[PDB]
Amino acid sequence: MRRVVVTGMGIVSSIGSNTEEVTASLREAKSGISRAEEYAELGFRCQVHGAPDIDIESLVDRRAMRFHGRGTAWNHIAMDQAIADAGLTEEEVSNERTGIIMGSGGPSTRTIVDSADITREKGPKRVGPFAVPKAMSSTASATLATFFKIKGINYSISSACATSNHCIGNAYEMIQYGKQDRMFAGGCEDLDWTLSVLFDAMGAMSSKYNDTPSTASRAYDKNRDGFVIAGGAGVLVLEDLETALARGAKIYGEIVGYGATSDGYDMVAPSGEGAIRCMKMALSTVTSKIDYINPHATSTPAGDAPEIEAIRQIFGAGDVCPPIAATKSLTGHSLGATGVQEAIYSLLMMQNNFICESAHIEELDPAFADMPIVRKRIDNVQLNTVLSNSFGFGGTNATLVFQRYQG
Amino acid sequence: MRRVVVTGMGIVSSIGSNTEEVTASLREAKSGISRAEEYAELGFRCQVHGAPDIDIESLVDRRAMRFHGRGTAWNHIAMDQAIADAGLTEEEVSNERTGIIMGSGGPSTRTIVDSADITREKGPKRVGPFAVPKAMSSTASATLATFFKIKGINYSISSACATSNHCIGNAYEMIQYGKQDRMFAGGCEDLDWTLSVLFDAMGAMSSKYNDTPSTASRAYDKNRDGFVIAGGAGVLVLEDLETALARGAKIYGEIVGYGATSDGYDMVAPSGEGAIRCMKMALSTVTSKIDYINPHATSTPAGDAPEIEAIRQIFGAGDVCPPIAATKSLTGHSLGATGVQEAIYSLLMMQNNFICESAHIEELDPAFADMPIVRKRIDNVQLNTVLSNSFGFGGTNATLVFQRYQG
Ligand SMILES: C=C1C[C@@]23C=CC(=O)[C@@](C)(CCC(=O)Nc4c(O)ccc(C(=O)O)c4O)[C@@H]2C[C@@H]1CC3
Ligand SMILES: C=C1C[C@@]23C=CC(=O)[C@@](C)(CCC(=O)Nc4c(O)ccc(C(=O)O)c4O)[C@@H]2C[C@@H]1CC3
Repeated sequence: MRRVVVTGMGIVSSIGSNTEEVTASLREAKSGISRAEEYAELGFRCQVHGAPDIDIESLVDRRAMRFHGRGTAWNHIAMDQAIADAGLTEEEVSNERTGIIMGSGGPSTRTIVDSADITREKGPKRVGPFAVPKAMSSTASATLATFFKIKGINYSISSACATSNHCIGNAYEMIQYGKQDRMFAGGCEDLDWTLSVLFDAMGAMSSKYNDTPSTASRAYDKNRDGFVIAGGAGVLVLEDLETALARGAKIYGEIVGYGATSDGYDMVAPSGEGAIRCMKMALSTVTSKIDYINPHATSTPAGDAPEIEAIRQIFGAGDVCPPIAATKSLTGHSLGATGVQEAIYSLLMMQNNFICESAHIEELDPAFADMPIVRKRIDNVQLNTVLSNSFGFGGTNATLVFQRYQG
Repeated sequence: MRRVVVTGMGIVSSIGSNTEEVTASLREAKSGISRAEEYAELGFRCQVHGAPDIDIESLVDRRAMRFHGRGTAWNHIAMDQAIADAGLTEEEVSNERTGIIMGSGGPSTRTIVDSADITREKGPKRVGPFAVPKAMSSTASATLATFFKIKGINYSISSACATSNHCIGNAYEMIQYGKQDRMFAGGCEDLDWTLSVLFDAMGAMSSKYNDTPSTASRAYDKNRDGFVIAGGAGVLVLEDLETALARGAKIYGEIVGYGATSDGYDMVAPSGEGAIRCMKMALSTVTSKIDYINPHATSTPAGDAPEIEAIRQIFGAGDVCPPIAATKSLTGHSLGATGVQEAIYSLLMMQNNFICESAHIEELDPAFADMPIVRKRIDNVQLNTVLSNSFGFGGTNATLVFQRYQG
């Protein structure tokens, strides 16, 4: 099986509109979370969100936008960034050996709702002719494959909050097994009340911190009370090692493990044992110690702990365990986009020799007092191997491991 | 790479609620298409649909239904059928070597719309706590993985109308490459005005035959005027050959090829050349002649022809070309569910030694007069190898080839 490397990255995030802005936010623990006044207007309990700040119309032209939801438009931007970063020619983007696996947690729920509303108010014709590619679950792959003239693999993986981790893993497999030489992988999510309300109604999102929105997302804090929802996108360019070397690619890291498992337990809560099996599977092909763990940790009361226990079972406790820092405390939870964004955060930390603070821990939950959760940024650290988990409703688990390429 | 066989099938279709009913419909060319009065009430142009007739509440209990949309409930039924057909024990369903890749074209659009409506009418809390797993794009895998206690792979592929063909293909790859020994693969789609209107607004669905609904879907007819939308589900049980043999499995067929490509051309129309490359890729590993082609052919004016041209380029014309019969003329177009349902139709035709009529051709489009489109059921035919295409918006292509297992 061939080796697979990351040669370009692109990102639209609550903590920055490119990798430079994101790096600065991670380094300085600058929260991306703000008050969502619209949610207050609609009567939500949770009134906080992690919103990108980026001018779409300046970066994607009107004709491309014809078939984009906001999430996939952010994905388009991230794709442009990743192609530029990688330095690809048009020929390298558009060829039979180059594909795309790009997903989202949901489609454009706003398109679905607006279409239903206008059907009832003004008639079906007034839905307009461009709604299907926004409303279908493949929207992220469909739009980008068409606009970037992708000729190889073209589909989306959907796995709720694991989505873009699986997208990367399956793209990794496609290259390992020789079917493709280059893949664009990642995903996106719109940020919209029509999705967010589904989580508010289940009591899944933070509401105790509405008066201090910036600190509402606080994985591992004793008084965490739900995740904070976010939108955005991320893209990695993946290539087989020989293809990358031959064209003088920048190598951000090598993908060296991937796990994917299923809990078979509860629809909306994790079992823990599925995560253990997932991490073991990702680690089974890894031959160095892990220097940093980017957990799934979303700041829910019932979510953060089973993952820590799974980590304990694999890695042990205290100094022997790798440092753990939950980036969702800064970024919120971008659902479909979170796996790829966390891969990018981890690869940027590797590049810049620091591990970010696990932010907004005002009082550590004592159940985690034995674990090396990062309370202050760690500088001048040589990260060679990093692990990132993502999990999703329906008991779906994905883990990726990336390594500094040294030959 | 290991060999992979189909050992069980399940289906909920506009042309039957199990494989027996479906076989009878195919044999007798009994249309599943009816008037959709609701679409007339809402002011649609198209007023026809392909609706399942099955009593969900009698087949899936209330607690399972908590997290099901209608599409995934139909998928649950099909899963139960496939497990029964395969004769699997509980242990064979729930184990680390057994996974699920199950998808839909969209999530429950009805859940999304109802939730938005009730938020605005009665408040966010009244959305209730069970909406996320219905509204997320992974709904088909999430629900079934949780209820059937799946422990291995768990995710959805989404690729619009190619969805369940890719789901089968990727499951096939997982087994070929040794990662899993058994997979449940397929998909589903709800049938609901909140999805169907998106296609009516683009003028994609048949409207000239509203007064004769049963014949509205008519692939290859000169006067075809759009597809006819449908809902339902299908599931295949896939196993590595040694696993199947060792337990005395029924073998419906062997998966012997899979292609997946991308047009990189137009959002909502096919290029043709992508389909050629897709079929060549599926055929590259096939060492017998094709005895039957189940086309994607949806009865659109601009869709049916580029596929026929691609078939011409690969297979030639007239007697040398394999017989072609478009099952969508009977079934309509179940979007996410159509790939797996067409695999099941093809495997049932193989089992029963007939090729169904390509229905509702009252006047053959002269552009296809050189092609062996089946005008009357062919009996007493030995099908050993069959090919099925599915394509989707966003230029996404998937082809599968199945073969009678003879050692
Ligand atoms: C049945 C319950 C109990 C309840 C109690 C405490 C909780 O923490 C939540 C809110 C979320 C559990 C969880 O982390 N799921 C969970 C999960 O398995 C996988 C992923 C995520 C994610 O956010 O990415 C996730 O969130 C659950 C969900 C629902 C309502 C309250
Ligand atoms: C820009 C146009 C021209 C127009 C003219 C004639 C047509 O036939 C349709 C309606 C559909 C083309 C098509 O088959 N797409 C198409 C496709 O590429 C892939 C899959 C399917 C499918 O149904 O599964 C499909 O339907 C197109 C779509 C849109 C409006 C009218």
